[PDB]
Amino acid sequence: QFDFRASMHMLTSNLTFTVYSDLLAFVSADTVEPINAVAFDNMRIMNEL
Amino acid sequence: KKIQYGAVASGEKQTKAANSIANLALIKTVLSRISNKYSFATKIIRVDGDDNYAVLQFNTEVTKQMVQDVSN
Repeated sequence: QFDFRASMHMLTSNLTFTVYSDLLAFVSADTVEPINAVAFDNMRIMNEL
Repeated sequence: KKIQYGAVASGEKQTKAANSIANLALIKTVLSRISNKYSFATKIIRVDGDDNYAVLQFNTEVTKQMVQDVSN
């Protein structure tokens, strides 16, 4: 049997958020000049001439 | 008829390399104005007389609006 009062509820939610799927598009990124590129040992790679 | 034409064309020993030079200077001169609105590193320009293409690399990823605005 349909009880109007007892069937009523209050549903909560957040107000006005925005969902961003991609997450790295906001990142801009650049490389040092690859001649002066360095490894884990803090010592240059491609240096012998 | 004889028409005033104080400019360049072929029929000369000079035309190919000189046109390549002038287009190189032109594109180098133009390309120092896109820098007022974009950050890029010019990797390559190529000129063979009356044609030209320049590749350029950015600090970020490319969009449709940046290509359009660069073209304009």
